[PDB]
Amino acid sequence: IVEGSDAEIGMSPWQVMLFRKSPQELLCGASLISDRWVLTAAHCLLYPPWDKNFTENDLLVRIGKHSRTRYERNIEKISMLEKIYIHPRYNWRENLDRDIALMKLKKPVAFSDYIHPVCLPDRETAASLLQAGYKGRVTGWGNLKETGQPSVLQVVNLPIVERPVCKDSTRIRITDNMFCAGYKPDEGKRGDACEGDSGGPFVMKSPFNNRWYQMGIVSWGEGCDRDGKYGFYTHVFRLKKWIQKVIDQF
Amino acid sequence: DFEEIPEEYLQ
Amino acid sequence: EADCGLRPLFEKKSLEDKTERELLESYI
Ligand SMILES: *[C@@H]1O[C@H](CO)[C@@H](O)[C@H](O)[C@H]1NC(C)=O
Ligand code: NA
Ligand code: NA
Repeated sequence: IVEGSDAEIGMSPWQVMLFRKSPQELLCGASLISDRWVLTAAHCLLYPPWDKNFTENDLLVRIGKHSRTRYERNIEKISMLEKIYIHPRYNWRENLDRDIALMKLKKPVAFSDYIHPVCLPDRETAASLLQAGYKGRVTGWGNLKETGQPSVLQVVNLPIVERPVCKDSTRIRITDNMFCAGYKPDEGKRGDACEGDSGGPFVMKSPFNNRWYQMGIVSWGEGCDRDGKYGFYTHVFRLKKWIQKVIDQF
Repeated sequence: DFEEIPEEYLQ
Repeated sequence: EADCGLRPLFEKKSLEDKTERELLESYI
């Protein structure tokens, strides 16, 4: 996260770290959506251009964390993966369309002050809140600048951007399964996700019911915090029927 | 720079 | 989950975090 701040304790209790077993290193962010299901970006698990194709036994999820590198004894919980599910129409060849994946845990995680699931949006919450100018929140342990790493989880609030501005900022083909967020050059304020924040959540706090909803997944960008560029996020609600099909079937 | 995690999670 | 999106150390105690108001102010 570039130009963010340190998270407060328990500020993002749905935050998940995707962790490689060997070598031991951070792979991505993710989010907790129930006691057994974790949501992330498909490109965190499968990206053939970079020879990335992880299997369940390659990975762990670490839940309840604040510190990036410490083993947070008596606070964090580490879970093994039972199964990965990648969206069947995830487009790794072109533009990361439908950049979404689910991970089922081998055993349910116990909720605590530090571990708690986020809501997924319904149609009405998405329609009401996914509007240009409305701000969401992005969290992660990724890089602090494009070209180092944070001691603790970072947080930045960013406004959703008008779709024509998103489209006009890039040569990559944008789809309805994406939205973009970030400040414009003339707005002064700054901030973005960066490498290592992939797969983590873009959340909004509903003013109707005072609950946090995950509207996006950190998906892609061109650099980090560049003027005139914006971060792109998987549109969770647009893919929710697939999420529900997977959870209901498995 | 990651602190080693308990071996039980790597079995 | 019935309880999703309500943080134990914030919403469940009626405590606000330091920047959530920035989000609320944007929901015009
Ligand atoms: C990823 O790896 C699995 C083997 O576990 C293989 O079946 C699958 O086809 C691979 N996907 C791609 C796109 O290479
Ligand atoms: Na364009
Ligand atoms: Na920018």
